[PDB]
Amino acid sequence: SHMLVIHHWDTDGITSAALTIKALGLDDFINIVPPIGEFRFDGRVKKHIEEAEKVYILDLNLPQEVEDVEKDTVFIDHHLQKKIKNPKVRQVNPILERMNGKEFPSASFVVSNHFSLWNSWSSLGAVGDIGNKAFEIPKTLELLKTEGLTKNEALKLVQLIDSNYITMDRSAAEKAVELVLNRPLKELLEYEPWIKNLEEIERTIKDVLSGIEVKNDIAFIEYSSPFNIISKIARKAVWEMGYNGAVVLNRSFHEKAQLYFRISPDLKEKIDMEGIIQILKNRGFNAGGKSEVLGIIFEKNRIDEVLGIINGYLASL
Ligand SMILES: Nc1ncnc2c1ncn2[C@@H]1O[C@H](COP(=O)(O)O)[C@@H](O)[C@H]1O
Repeated sequence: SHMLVIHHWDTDGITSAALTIKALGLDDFINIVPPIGEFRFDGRVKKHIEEAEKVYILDLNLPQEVEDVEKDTVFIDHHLQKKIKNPKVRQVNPILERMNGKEFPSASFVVSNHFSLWNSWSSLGAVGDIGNKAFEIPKTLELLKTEGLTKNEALKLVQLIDSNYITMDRSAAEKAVELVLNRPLKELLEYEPWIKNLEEIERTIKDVLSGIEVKNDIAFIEYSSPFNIISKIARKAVWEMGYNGAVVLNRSFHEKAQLYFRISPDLKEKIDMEGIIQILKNRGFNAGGKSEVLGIIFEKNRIDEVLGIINGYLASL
């Protein structure tokens, strides 16, 4: 009786949701996100699934939860993940399907290719996942050009849209899909509620950047905060400050710990980020990522365990 669209909480997932909603010609939909930084379906998500008729899951590297879905489901993602056995799920992943993953930098590009619907939201998703490197793909700037948007304007839009999930606002992150659907991107650059979020986030990121240390050109950044800034801290440490690797640890993310391990393409060969994921998953950790980035949420008492595993690989550099 309803159309459900579960999607990631960042720009990549929010643009993917808008692209999916537009391509399907939906006039009656429910779009939700799982709890930020929990990487699992909670009660709220599970109830919507039972009520909805068809479900779309976008940019959510959590197959173990999709495996149990008893609805007709299309699962689109670009993370490195395991093949889903559930027959009710139609998995669309241009990594499992063996195709090149550099052709698909973000879920937005995967969704666009899936529906053959290319607009500026396609670009935003790419910028929200690989940042400035998305502009080295000609499709990005060209689509941004139609809407008369500059490089910086899209980078600013990623910060504004991301500002919702960083501030832990499930409702504002979900509503961002309606605003992208119903307002030009260049209008949302003026959207005051997002702007107010971003001012408080930059101010608090500077604090974490002040207490960073370094070894072997690897940045070790430890902090405690309820904001989900761990994604940007790892990027800022590697992408902007130029370090070869960043290990970011949040000790008090809402009664749980949170660690991120991002490397530069230079170390992408020397470090097997895929293997480190499997080792963490085998050990019962809620871990996922890509070939250059690591994300974990776990119990506070396993912080030393996690650090030992990663300092393990870091010791062979
Ligand atoms: N516990 C987890 N389970 C599955 N995927 C994760 C997890 N933690 C982080 N990720 C993914 O890792 C990617 C890298 O984060 P980021 O560098 O901020 O884009 C993100 O797209 C996350 O979705």
